Amino acid sequence: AVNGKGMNPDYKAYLMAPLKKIPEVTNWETFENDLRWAKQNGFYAITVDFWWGDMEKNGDQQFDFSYAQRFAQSVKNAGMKMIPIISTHQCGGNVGDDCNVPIPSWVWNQKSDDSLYFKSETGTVNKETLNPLASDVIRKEYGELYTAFAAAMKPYKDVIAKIYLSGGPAGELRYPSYTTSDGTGYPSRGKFQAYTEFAKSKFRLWVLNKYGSLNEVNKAWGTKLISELAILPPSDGEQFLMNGYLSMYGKDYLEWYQGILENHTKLIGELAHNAFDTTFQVPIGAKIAGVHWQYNNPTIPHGAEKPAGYNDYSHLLDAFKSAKLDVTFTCLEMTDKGSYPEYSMPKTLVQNIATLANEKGIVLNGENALSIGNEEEYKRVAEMAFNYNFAGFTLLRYQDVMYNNSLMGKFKDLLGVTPVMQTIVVKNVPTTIGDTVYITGNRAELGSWDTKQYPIQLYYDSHSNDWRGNVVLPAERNIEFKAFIKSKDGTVKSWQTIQQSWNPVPLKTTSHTSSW
Ligand SMILES: OC[C@H]1O[C@H](O[C@H]2[C@H](O)[C@@H](O)[C@@H](O)O[C@@H]2CO)[C@H](O)[C@@H](O)[C@@H]1O
Ligand SMILES: OC[C@H]1O[C@H](O[C@H]2[C@H](O)[C@@H](O)[C@@H](O)O[C@@H]2CO)[C@H](O)[C@@H](O)[C@@H]1O
Ligand SMILES: OC[C@H]1O[C@H](O[C@H]2[C@H](O)[C@@H](O)[C@@H](O)O[C@@H]2CO)[C@H](O)[C@@H](O)[C@@H]1O
Ligand SMILES: OC[C@H]1O[C@H](O[C@H]2[C@H](O)[C@@H](O)[C@@H](O)O[C@@H]2CO)[C@H](O)[C@@H](O)[C@@H]1O
Ligand SMILES: [Ca+2]
Repeated sequence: AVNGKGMNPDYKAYLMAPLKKIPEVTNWETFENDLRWAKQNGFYAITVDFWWGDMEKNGDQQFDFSYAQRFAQSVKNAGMKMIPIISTHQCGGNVGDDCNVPIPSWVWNQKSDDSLYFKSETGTVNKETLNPLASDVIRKEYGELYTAFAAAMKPYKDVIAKIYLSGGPAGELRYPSYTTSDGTGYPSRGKFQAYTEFAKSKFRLWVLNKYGSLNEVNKAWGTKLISELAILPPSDGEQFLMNGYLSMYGKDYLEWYQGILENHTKLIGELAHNAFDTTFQVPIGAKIAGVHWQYNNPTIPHGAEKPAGYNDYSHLLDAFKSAKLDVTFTCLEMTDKGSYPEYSMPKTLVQNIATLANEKGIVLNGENALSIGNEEEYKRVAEMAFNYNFAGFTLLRYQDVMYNNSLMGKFKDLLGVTPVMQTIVVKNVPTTIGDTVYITGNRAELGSWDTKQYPIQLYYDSHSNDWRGNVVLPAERNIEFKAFIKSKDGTVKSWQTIQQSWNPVPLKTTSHTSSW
């Protein structure tokens, strides 16, 4: 893995449940058998959306957790674990959605203004989720939902491995900047989503709070605004993305815009911890979308990310660390293209996010963005997951592998692995002053024969004069590997004589000793 390390010893594979309720897909008996099958193939738990639209449909405080309880009961029967997603967003309208579950219709009547929803540059209204700007409503509604959910699911605390919060559309912390109705669907540029009167007034107040008066604003932005009412979001999103973002005004606008999502992260994180920490004592997470298109567009750099709310990932992740939430990046199975017209750079994006997450010490999880129908994609996922320290991978979605034995078998082999610590020992290595010994092998957990970025470092044992190290390997999988010497300058000086193998790696910790 990166930095001479190996895969994450806590790695676990998860499976996404269908978007619809199980009884709308199959029966509970078959579902339970499917879970036993998933477990046999390396899956630790199943993640599942519990829709706000289902749990508090009739009215405020009129809860119904009967489906969640019945679902948990079957997970318990199958001897599996589950990861509930408290989905306070609408099901339907997003890529892959095969459902129709809007959030409670009554929630929209708690306000007379336009503080609750989103409005784009061109006026498109979006109601897939509550606008994070309305923190007072979010505090009340999510607070009540989380606490009621916690009380009703207490009897199943033993089958809950983690809890996911929904930070926005599709359960991701972002703005609904790419939708069909707004004409911003992939691979188009996104449109900013802060044009409701409430949003305009909030940005205005934020600007005035920062500088104090209009004169100080004009002096900081180098503008000549005639009055406070002239302080507004970008009138032309495209021109803003072309060069307006480089100005002092642009930096402030994007700081505020992304700032709303950061404050939202801290709010829901606090509500969730206060509601679940004592009862469940399990990790809590949130998701960030992989907006990979228009990444390297020369005319509008990061033209899809900025409108989605992603301007500074480092600053964004600091909000997660502060709120004590683990992060999940929802797009790992893709490769870079970076050509007109998509200017898509998914892999580079994943690498950047993973690097930042590891530096900050934030637990990182991943998912595939679209259904995988080919083994080649599993390999891509494996390379990223096992070389960038991911603690977990969630496969979208249920049916893809449950009804395809060959695919399920390939997932078991490549991703449904149980990590086990093993000791690798290499003797008679002709190292000289300044050399370091590494190992690399055929599988992704071994760096896939890469000697540049992914090799695993070994340590010299001055007492027995050999090189050794405790490395995390995939139990019960066949591996081939070789040790090699790396000079002080970084060049590969020589390789181990014979290629080593472990067929397969044992499930119990032991050691593999070989000679140069
Ligand atoms: O709030 C001030 C001003 O902001 C916007 O104009 C920006 C523009 O969006 C940027 O791309 C760049 O050109 O700087 C401008 C301000 O100097 C709004 O379009 C405008 O209505 C508003 O007054
Ligand atoms: O927020 C939903 C979803 O959006 C993006 O998925 C893209 C996908 O990568 C493209 O290949 C194409 O299908 O358009 C989709 C958007 O509608 C993000 O990549 C993903 O992380 C996110 O879950
Ligand atoms: O069941 C989880 C989640 O799935 C869908 O959103 C996905 C999207 O399809 C993929 O790109 C994935 O990688 O990221 C998103 C979140 O995991 C549904 O649209 C969403 O409502 C649902 O919660
Ligand atoms: O390119 C991947 C390749 O890596 C290893 O081959 C080494 C070989 O072991 C060395 O003796 C020397 O020839 O450099 C090669 C790298 O090009 C693996 O042994 C091999 O199986 C694998 O395909
Ligand atoms: Ca309520």
